[PDB]
Amino acid sequence: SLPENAPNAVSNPQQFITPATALSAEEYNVHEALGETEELELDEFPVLVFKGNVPVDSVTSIPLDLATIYDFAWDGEQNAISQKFQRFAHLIPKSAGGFGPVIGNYTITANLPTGVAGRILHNCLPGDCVDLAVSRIFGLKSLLGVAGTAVSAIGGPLLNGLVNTAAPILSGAAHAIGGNVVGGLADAVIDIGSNLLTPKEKEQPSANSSAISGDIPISRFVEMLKYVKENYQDNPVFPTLLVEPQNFISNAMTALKTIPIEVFANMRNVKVERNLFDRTVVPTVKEATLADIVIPNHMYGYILRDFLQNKRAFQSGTKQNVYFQQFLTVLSQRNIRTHITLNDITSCSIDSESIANKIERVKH
Amino acid sequence: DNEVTAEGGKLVQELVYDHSAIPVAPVVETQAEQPEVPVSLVATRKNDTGHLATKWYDFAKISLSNPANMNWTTLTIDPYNNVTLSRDGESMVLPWRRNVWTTGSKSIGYIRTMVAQINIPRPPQISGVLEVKDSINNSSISLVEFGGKVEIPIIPKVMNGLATTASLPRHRLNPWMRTAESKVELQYRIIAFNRTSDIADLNVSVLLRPGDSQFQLPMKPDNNVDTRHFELVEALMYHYD
Amino acid sequence: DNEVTAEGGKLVQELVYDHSAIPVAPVVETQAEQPEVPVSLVATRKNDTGHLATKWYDFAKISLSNPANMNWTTLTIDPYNNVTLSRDGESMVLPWRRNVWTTGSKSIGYIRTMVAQINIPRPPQISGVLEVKDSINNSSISLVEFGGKVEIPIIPKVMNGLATTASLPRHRLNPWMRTAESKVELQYRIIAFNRTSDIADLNVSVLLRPGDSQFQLPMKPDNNVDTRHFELVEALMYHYD
Amino acid sequence: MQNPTQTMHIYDMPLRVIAGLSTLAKTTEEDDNTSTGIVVSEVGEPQVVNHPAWIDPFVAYQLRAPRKNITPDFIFGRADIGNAFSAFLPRRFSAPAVGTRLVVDPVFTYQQRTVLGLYNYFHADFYYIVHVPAPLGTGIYLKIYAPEFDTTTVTRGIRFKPSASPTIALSVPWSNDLSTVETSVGRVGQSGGSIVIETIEDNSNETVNTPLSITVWCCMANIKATGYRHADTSAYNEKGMNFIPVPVP
Amino acid sequence: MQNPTQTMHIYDMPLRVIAGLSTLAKTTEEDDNTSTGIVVSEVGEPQVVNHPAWIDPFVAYQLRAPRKNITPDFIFGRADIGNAFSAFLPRRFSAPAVGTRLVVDPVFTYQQRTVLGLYNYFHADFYYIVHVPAPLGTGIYLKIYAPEFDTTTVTRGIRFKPSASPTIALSVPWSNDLSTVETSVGRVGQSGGSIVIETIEDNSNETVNTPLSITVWCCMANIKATGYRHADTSAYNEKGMNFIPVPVP
Repeated sequence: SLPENAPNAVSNPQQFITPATALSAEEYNVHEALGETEELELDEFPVLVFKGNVPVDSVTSIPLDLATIYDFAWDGEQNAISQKFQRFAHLIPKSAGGFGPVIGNYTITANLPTGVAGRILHNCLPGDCVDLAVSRIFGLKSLLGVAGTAVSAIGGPLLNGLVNTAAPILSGAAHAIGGNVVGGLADAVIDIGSNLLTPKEKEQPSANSSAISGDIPISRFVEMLKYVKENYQDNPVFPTLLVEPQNFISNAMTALKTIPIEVFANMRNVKVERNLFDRTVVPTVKEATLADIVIPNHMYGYILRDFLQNKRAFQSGTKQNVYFQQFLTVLSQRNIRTHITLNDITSCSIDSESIANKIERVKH
Repeated sequence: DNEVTAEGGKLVQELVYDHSAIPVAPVVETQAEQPEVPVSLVATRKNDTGHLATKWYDFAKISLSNPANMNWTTLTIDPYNNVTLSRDGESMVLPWRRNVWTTGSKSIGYIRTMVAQINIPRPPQISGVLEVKDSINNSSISLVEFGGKVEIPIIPKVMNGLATTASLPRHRLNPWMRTAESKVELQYRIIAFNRTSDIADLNVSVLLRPGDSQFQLPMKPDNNVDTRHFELVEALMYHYD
Repeated sequence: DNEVTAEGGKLVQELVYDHSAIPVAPVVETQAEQPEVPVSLVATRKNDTGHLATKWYDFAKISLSNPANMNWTTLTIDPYNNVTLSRDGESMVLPWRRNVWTTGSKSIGYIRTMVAQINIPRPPQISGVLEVKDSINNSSISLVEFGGKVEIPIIPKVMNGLATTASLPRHRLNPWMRTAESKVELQYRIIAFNRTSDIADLNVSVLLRPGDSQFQLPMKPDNNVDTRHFELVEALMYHYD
Repeated sequence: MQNPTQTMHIYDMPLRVIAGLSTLAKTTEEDDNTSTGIVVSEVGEPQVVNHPAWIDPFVAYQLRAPRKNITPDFIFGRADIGNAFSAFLPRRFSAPAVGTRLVVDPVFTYQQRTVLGLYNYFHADFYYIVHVPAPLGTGIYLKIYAPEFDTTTVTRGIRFKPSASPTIALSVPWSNDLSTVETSVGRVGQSGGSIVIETIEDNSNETVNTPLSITVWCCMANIKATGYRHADTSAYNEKGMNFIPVPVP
Repeated sequence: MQNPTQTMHIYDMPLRVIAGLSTLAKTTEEDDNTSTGIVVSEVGEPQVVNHPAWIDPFVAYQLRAPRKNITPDFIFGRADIGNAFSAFLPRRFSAPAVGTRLVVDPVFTYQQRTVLGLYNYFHADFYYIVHVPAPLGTGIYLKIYAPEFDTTTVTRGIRFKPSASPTIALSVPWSNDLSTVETSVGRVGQSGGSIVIETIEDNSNETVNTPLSITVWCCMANIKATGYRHADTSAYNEKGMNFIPVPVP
């Protein structure tokens, strides 16, 4: 499933704000003829990966590490995506895209009243290139400058980021008082491969809800998706979702901050192999929060270069100069391991000021 | 090809369970077949037990000595709350904690969910027959010669016909068994035995594929092991006034 | 036809030597066939080893115990000067003392002259594999199950490929081996072994038909045994400055 | 235009077993141990394996599913060693206790280590022939599978009785999330070519000398190496290729 | 039944000259130096040589007559290396005086010395490409042949003028009374693959920097080795083929 549509040579500006990621998928190195498709009903539950408030005019990272992921719409220990990583050793992507092999989609949704109005920039970078993720988080670069970025305007008078399910019962709710159940069942049984409207979500459009969604790529060198958690700190595989709310004014023409959103995810694009029994080392889902980000050893000079080619990171009192003094301090620390964390570049101490942080770093 | 051995049994083509839902030799990364429904009027879905039904899992070891009395011996298999079938990764409790209802197949005339394999290695200096009863009630009997292999599908304890203290009306009327009350149990005894002065013990193991179990209502995965209090089965199956 | 035995092996049709120059069951007064030449460009004659190639001769006995180390064990067969192969009457040294040159056959890809049979009788309470290497070098391997029969043709020590102290230029260029320097040797070791508390020793014997050896220049019979001085092999294979 | 591929030939196969075992079946029609009770297999019925380092064909259980093995060829240097200098090498092990576990690690010949030592990265498939000689009062019941992540993880494999089928044979293909690991390092968490032997039961006599020995042959089959290692441009000379003049008196 | 011959492939030919010389003729119809006066040849007209370690074909003078080279195969071990890891390797020499003599001894690559080091006896053919860059006032007249027994013995060869044909190429086959000499020893009195360069005349200007340099490429072509050398039956292991478990915290 989850096809590979061929675009045109030139992208039409009325649909896309960036060029296309590629004109063909990138299915080398992935061993697609290897597993066995395993469609159980547990795969059809989505996962509430992120829920909460998100600051306006700042890129927010959502580390989308599906092996150790937590579900905020469920109180249990495992969920629909992480139990798939408990049961099997090998997960094999079905198809691919312009970034890498792709294993799922995400969905951003936000129920807003009509008195606020803004827009959302979103992109999901594979994690083979985490520099482009981290440079966007630190305010050094914007999301509009990398291919694959979409813009969706949640306001509104606008029916964009919204979820409408219409329950999967065999009755279809044919005796409903004062209105029609739109797109539920006993309208159309639209296939997962096809992409159509039912017939009733063509004149409704409150229940049609043009979604804010992308895909979940992994990385373009692995053959399958065997998770070890020591190897993926050295060569990361799982992607990172980048979200940026831009304008968001109120009816008093006052710029808002910290809007509420929530992100759903599913992984319905994989094949399985090597079913495992009574194992000891498990992928250890962290309770109640998240994963963080891993910056490996060979990514340091790429993060270092992007601060240096930024005129705003040198002047004091700005947000980029805070991260850059926190970045130079962590490089002068003592690391027994071969990677640092984004949280280490947020909860660190401070010195004075920029140049002496670099002279002490070329000696260490 | 030339060694003195005492191995050989029924050659499982002659056994009567399914041989496609419980495959004799599945291919290395393939998935097993979906089992048959009890009746055409129940709800149906895609199976979530396909990869799990290709794996005989180590459950328990029983010792096969010279019997003294004539009594049976009950082996209780509760796949819902048992810290041997819930380890990490792909364990057997995973279909029983994603679902609300569960059932089996009615190919023999009664519902019969989980299957157990008893394979017996023996030296040539011991011989005998193990007798395995399908449930607590006077159900079907499987005879296991020493040095042979057999598979025994098991009745759930709910559907054995006996009137117990719990005994809900949906137990005799519905084939759907709310998943936490789905324990199965078999009885065994040694029915024939002869030996020499060389061996006396003859330990065997019980393998536990979850063949022809079905499920109905797909929830989101519940927590694996209840590490709080183990008194919960007494507040579940006794029900004081 | 009904006894408990543990005998049976490869049924020598599946072995690869000749089966006509080394016959499996020759008729009682007949003569064996002449072996094949290494190449069509060497000299040829009538064979003088035809009646001798129908007789497995008792050479040596080796003991087959539980091995401790992993080392090989070399068995040297020098058919020219050895007081076991030169008794009286029809002995095996007789073609090696009427001739100037000798060679073997190249059916496997290298010259391989004398053949040895290792037949193993065993009680049922012991089992294992004997591993026989064709020469000192990394040549072909013959596996001998206990309770079985195999025939192993042997490379001469001259043509094993190793560069030794003697190492004449005709050794790598000519297939003809001046008859006194024609010793063969095989290596053996126990590669698998299991037993019980009944037997531990398992003696076997090595039989030594002179299959597919050829000869070139027919002299008049030299004397059989050199009963004067046994230091002659040190003035023949060391050659001080 | 591509630089030409050159071939070298090896001629007559050192350490080849030319007299095999009689208890190991050659065809699938002469093997019915899965049917009655002797082998309880969770990976299927055994398929026929033809390998040059063993004289006669044999049936082997597929411990992993057979695949194609993508070989990336973008860097400088590539070689197909491919059953050259390949042998079934034996080792002896004692059977473990009921709780413990035995991991057999693969081995390979000296001449395979030399030629593969000209490169940096490799992958290969593996074969195993397990033989348990069972004297009389043997009631051993064994279990063989392939290890995955750690010490306790169990996968689908075979269970068998050595008293009625003494020889079993296995087929272990290359399964890894990275093709072409480094030879001396490997990926952390890889399977490689290891197998796992485990004792289920011991229903033997008192007279049988227990902890009964196990013999395991291992052959390292089709090898494809990648990455040309020695950047030596200097020239070498040996006396065999020279002009040696006759010494003048 | 013979033990099977195994083949290994080498893939894309290290140190291959892919941009050759323009003064070396590709066909015999574009070469007439024997006709007028430039090359005085006593061994015939040059024949076309196709070799993989040089991109374009070239005409070479046969310093010895071409033959078949019997290879005796009766001992254990045989290999056809056969243009594998083969290269034209250059060296510089100064031109000798009129009385003296220059003997060029053949060379071969490191990777040829490794694989041929698994055997004891060998033979091979040889090729030479001689280039004398002649600036302006060059009147050199050279002489090339193959040495036979001692220091003074002269055979039939070629004489040429480098001012009008700067590049000459040669073909030296294996000629010896013993096939397969020992590699490190050789036969006493053998020819091998050596050539001999001798200066006849020096009719150059006073401005030319004399003793003018000579460049000689040498390639050691078709190699057949005999006699398997290392009798090592022990088994070896590297970390790339093992099972490396994930380290537990």
